[PDB]
Amino acid sequence: HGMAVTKVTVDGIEFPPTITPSKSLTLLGAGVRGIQIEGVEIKVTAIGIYAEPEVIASHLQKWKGKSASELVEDDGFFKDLVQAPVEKLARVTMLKPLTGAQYSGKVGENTKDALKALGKYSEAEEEALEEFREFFKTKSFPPGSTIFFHLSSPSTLQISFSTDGSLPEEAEATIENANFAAALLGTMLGKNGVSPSTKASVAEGISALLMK
Ligand SMILES: [Cl-]
Ligand SMILES: [Cl-]
Repeated sequence: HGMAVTKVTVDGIEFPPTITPSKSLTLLGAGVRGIQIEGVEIKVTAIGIYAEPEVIASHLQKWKGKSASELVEDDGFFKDLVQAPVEKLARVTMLKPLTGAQYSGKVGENTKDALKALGKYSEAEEEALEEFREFFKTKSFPPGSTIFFHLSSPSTLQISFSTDGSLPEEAEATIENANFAAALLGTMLGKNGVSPSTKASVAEGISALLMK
């Protein structure tokens, strides 16, 4: 379409290249998260990572001139991405049906595991995890349903969702703990083995952005 950007498809799920919830965020990358059941791995969600493009580029200048392949193997790169003081959005679409307990059980344990490794799992983060699971407890997510994790600032995680990929008008639940938010976004980026495919895709998008 010339210089216009169009939808990006991940495993049948269409991701818009930008999302404006009041400024516009660009798709940095998108991949899938699998889960293991007994000896079997299955793909359960598609994850798209969005951020303000000029702003995030200006915070990652030190990474300029590195290819996606190089960036993928610098864990310090993804850490800088998480901690950059920029608005971010993780958009999560179900590939398979999940109850809210099934969804938040594993994502919550990924987040807890990340915090513990950092020495940042204290009473505050434990309460944030409890609030997180509380929110998801009675929800259900058929294929195509979408969860939006919006970090308006690094301090707060706004959660909302829709039965299709459409944008909600407002947050449904908000978790006000910076460490928990960061670690959850970290798992959405795919850090610590959660999603190598999302990590690789975000490294490609950012490598492209830094070159622009
Ligand atoms: Cl599968
Ligand atoms: Cl997910």
